[PDB]
Amino acid sequence: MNLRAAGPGWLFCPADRPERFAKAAAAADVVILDLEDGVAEAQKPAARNALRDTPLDPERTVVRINAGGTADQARDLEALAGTAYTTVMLPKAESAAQVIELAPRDVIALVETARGAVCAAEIAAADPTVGMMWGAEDLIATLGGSSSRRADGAYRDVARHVRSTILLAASAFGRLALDAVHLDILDVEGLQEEARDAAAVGFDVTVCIHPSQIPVVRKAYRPSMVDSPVLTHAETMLR
Amino acid sequence: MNLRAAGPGWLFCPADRPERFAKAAAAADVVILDLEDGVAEAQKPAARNALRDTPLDPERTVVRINAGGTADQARDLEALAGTAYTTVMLPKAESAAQVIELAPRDVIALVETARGAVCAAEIAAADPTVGMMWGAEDLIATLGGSSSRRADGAYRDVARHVRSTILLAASAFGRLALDAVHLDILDVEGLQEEARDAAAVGFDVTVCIHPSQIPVVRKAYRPSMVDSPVLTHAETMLR
Amino acid sequence: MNLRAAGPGWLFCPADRPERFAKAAAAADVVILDLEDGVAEAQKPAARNALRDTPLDPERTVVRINAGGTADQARDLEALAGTAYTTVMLPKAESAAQVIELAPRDVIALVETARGAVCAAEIAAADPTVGMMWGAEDLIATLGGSSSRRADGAYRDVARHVRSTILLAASAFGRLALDAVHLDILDVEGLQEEARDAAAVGFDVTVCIHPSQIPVVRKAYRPSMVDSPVLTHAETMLR
Ligand SMILES: [Mg+2]
Ligand SMILES: [Mg+2]
Ligand SMILES: [Mg+2]
Repeated sequence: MNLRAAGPGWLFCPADRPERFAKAAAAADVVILDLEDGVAEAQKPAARNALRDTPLDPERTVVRINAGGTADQARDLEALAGTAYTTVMLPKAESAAQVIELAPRDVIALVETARGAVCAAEIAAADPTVGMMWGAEDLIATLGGSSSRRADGAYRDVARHVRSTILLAASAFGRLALDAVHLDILDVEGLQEEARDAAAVGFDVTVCIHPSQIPVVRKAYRPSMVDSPVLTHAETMLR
Repeated sequence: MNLRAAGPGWLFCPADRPERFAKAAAAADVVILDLEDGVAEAQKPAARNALRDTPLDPERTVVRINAGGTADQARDLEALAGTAYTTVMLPKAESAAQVIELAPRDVIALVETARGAVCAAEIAAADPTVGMMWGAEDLIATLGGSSSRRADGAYRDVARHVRSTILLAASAFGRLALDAVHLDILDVEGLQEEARDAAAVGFDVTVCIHPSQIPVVRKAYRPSMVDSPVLTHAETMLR
Repeated sequence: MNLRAAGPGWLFCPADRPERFAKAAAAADVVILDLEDGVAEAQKPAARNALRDTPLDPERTVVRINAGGTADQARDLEALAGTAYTTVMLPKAESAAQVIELAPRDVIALVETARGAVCAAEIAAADPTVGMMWGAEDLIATLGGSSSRRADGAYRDVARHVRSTILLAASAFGRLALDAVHLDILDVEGLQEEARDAAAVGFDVTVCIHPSQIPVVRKAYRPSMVDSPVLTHAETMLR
């Protein structure tokens, strides 16, 4: 896929909501049809049928499958066999081996556990990888913590650390870099601040969970002693 | 040991103060009997005798030995032979080899140097490791610096970086994660802030240097769009 | 070279300005004669001739060459053959191999790309390495970003992350640690804050781009429950 040619507004849509697929595609640059945490355990078989029955443009659609080693991932790959989709998102990505076993698909690795953070470079370097994303909430959950954000709304340090880790690992191997979802949908101010910062440090994408967030992300990724790299910054802004 | 079943308030007690061992055990969840920096060089032989003569519960007691390759560590392991203790804390932990040479003991690696930070994952993965701790002051000292904290009391960035490094490395290999001591004993407000943050990101323990800090830590580790990990956060709080 | 014995004020001087070499040497502790980004592409041959024609003290002078694999670096090493300089600075340093191929010269690796950050420990450990520096602007540029600093002037998180990475990697292998240039020359307050912090965490050097910054750096590297490392901090201050 030419995912880099699409804009920065990517949108999760649970795959057991086929009635919303067309609206998601209309709102977003890329749709992530979700078979993992956005779909209840009992609804995953229905989500797999909808995946086959209600196709979206495979050049602008990614499918988030279930974690490596799970029975659900096996059922997901069987369902995907009857689709035109070529790119999957791997949640709880924790090793190069988990990515490699998804070949010949293209893989966006979603790092959201301590093991994935420790192994981020190996995951990014794996041959099927085309992008890296991070997830603050599963990260904190699997660390045994209870909140990813400080009282003032900023991420706690370990989340900020993993965010930088994933940005560097993705960029070191020429992969797309995707920034974490902003869970507080009505907090447009906070999303605006995060997406502006993400654009400023070189993320390619901010992933959204609600279509109202897509215009905020698209606008944030547009701009408002000098050495050679500072001129590159100015040329990036013009672009 | 079932160190994870004990509470989060761990307390250093210098091993040349056997008159305080019982009070430390009464105040804390786990006692770290210290043969390293809490005991003056000339007092380490006396500390080793006290270690043998005044036993604490080996299921709730860790012994901090001296650094790898030192004559003091050799004397420590000889003294420990005449005790029931099974878990040691290794200061200036800098390689998997330093941990492995302490087998068959269980090892809590205290990372507090640049080399230890760079090798944190290898240290965490070593077979004897059961926990990781970090130390800001020895870290800054061995970097050649002069203070670990900013004017406003927050840790400087390299200390925050190592803290996250150790949390991730410990959690990636299922080890206990221990947060650094708060040296300003009377600064209860600052300890409260740090321990609340440590609990929120998934540290298991905040280590203390004064028994007055234990109630602050124990209280801080108790709690005051929703996806699956956010529900895990709420379940962790209830637990 | 005994670069560690020189003070902390290092100063870039473009090598096509030989009329300024003597003033740079008078102002700074160490001069970095620059064949890379400080010299326009068309002016690099003239800079190489000036490098040979206008010598500075090789015990207090480093030469920044061009990036590995470039034709310019090849021309730089040919020009350096007719000089007494023994230490080079490698920009966009990205692998141990790039450092090793500069043997038998001493190498200060300037890490300023995502790949260099991911490989910082391997770069620091390479046998020719004698120091590590980081560069925020090329880092942000090669990440595809557009600014290294927040609205309040602080570095964005990924720059802070790479700064700590380089400090730890340098110190883990006994290399000099050099902090990034402060591009806002007239912002003496901001330089003072950064250099004080750099000195406090154990950087050896803050690199400057204007001679007016050298006194600020030199002054900042002078100083204005207690365990063993806190006493080391106090002894470092007295020293
Ligand atoms: Mg998740
Ligand atoms: Mg220490
Ligand atoms: Mg540069």
